[PDB]
Amino acid sequence: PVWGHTQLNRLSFLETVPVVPLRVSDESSEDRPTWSLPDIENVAITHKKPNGLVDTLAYRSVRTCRWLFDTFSLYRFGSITESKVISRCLFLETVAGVPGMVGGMLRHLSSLRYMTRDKGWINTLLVEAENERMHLMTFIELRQPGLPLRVSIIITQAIMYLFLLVAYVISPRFVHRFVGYLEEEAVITYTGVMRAIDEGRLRPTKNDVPEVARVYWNLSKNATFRDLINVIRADEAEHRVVNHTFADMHEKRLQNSVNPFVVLKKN
Amino acid sequence: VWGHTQLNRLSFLETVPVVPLRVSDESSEDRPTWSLPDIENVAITHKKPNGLVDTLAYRSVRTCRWLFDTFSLYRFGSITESKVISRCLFLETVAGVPGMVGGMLRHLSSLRYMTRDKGWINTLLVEAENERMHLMTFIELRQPGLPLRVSIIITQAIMYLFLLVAYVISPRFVHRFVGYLEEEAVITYTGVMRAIDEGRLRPTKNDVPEVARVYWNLSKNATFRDLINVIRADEAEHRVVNHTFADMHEKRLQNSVNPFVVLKKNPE
Ligand SMILES: [Fe+3]
Ligand SMILES: [Fe+3]
Ligand SMILES: [Fe+3]
Ligand SMILES: [Fe+3]
Ligand SMILES: [O-]
Ligand SMILES: [O-]
Repeated sequence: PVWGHTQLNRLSFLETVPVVPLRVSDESSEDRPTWSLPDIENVAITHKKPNGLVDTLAYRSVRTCRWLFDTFSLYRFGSITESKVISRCLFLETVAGVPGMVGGMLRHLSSLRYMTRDKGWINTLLVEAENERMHLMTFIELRQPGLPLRVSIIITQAIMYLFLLVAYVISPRFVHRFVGYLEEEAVITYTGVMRAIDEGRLRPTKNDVPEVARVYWNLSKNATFRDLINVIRADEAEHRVVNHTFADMHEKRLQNSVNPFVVLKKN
Repeated sequence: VWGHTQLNRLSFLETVPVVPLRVSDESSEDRPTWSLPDIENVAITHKKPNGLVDTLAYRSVRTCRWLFDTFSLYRFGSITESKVISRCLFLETVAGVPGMVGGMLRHLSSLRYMTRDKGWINTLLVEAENERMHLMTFIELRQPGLPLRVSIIITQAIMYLFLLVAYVISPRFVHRFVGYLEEEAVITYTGVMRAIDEGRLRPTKNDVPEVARVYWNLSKNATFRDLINVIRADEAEHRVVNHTFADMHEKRLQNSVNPFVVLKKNPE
């Protein structure tokens, strides 16, 4: 049919690389977010009681990082403006899609060497990674950064990929918690923004939507900036739940159980 | 419903006891769709190398193939069904590792360069899945002894590490190594089918595991050979994708679109 032994039997397809269209659909797997704007309009700020040494430590530290990234970002002194907004979120998103990758592949590597059913935790992480990496590809179209923060970005990732690698190895409960808490704040970040556009204390100017984003979230032809944040928000909020649950499941020794969220595909 | 409701919950921990163990959820919905009498004719090819790098990959595949078949005493002994099943149980545990660094290193770069990737990552990923869906399938035909169970852990450390540092240095080398790897895979799985067909091997196992039913999509009637035939297809799917990839690299096209996104679909 479309794809069979005749292709399979050919040494290379290097000839067709000049002659395939860049599709913006091709930028992500076929696993897209598909919220309904009026609904995810209601997504709320939540908080989960830290349930021990680790949960609190995950909490504490996430909260000093916001402190230290808030002062250093300078995000602190001035208005909520599309600039230091896109600029902020953009940066965060470089780190935002790291945990999902290092988790998924660690579970992949367990599975492979101990020959066990992963029961679908892999893929759910591997999407969080892609999903945020997409969040990136969006923002990296509203406003490219400058050399100063392009560097900063490439040094942060170096540092973060050790932290998450070693920690995810030491305590996955710690990391899913750690991440749980970075989400809650991802909500707050974005949700406070939706409230600027609402209150008019910020007047968006990128009110089309990057084509990348528009297909991804099946966004309408002249969907506005706000609409965009609402899904970017929903996305995040889902990551919230999941990463506290995955952690709660580690809490009660369940890191080798069926992944709840597979079920919630039209169950 | 997957609405702000469930998004606003704290945790769904409490929900595990109710959710079923649906074999269909081990993998992503991205499933090799082969048509068997079609794929049947999957041939054994041999890509000519260019670089010294290609040469190297080729020797390092040869060398490991000799190493393995010897220390595994797979060469002689009246070829058994339960040494095919084992050798693939081991080999698909290494197999499931490069595609996964593959997709990981590329992944990270899209985020540190805030650049597009153009369909590479999800391909390299689902490979690492596909090679894992072999492993979970084989395990059902035979559980590894403690010798073997030990072998796979030690080997994961050598390999992973090796891949990881070859990936940073020579992406070309990895893609072409895998290519050549899979040129062997495809040799062996047609060997098996051939061996089966001349009744040199009589397949005691004909309960095709559920996992390989739902994942590959196959009637409850699909014989042992039917499995070998689909798996072997993927192995050749991997053989020419990674071999396209090594070529793509060698031609500074790392950042060109990944062609196989379109050869999913109909025309260009
Ligand atoms: Fe994010
Ligand atoms: Fe996030
Ligand atoms: Fe394989
Ligand atoms: Fe393979
Ligand atoms: O975020
Ligand atoms: O293989």
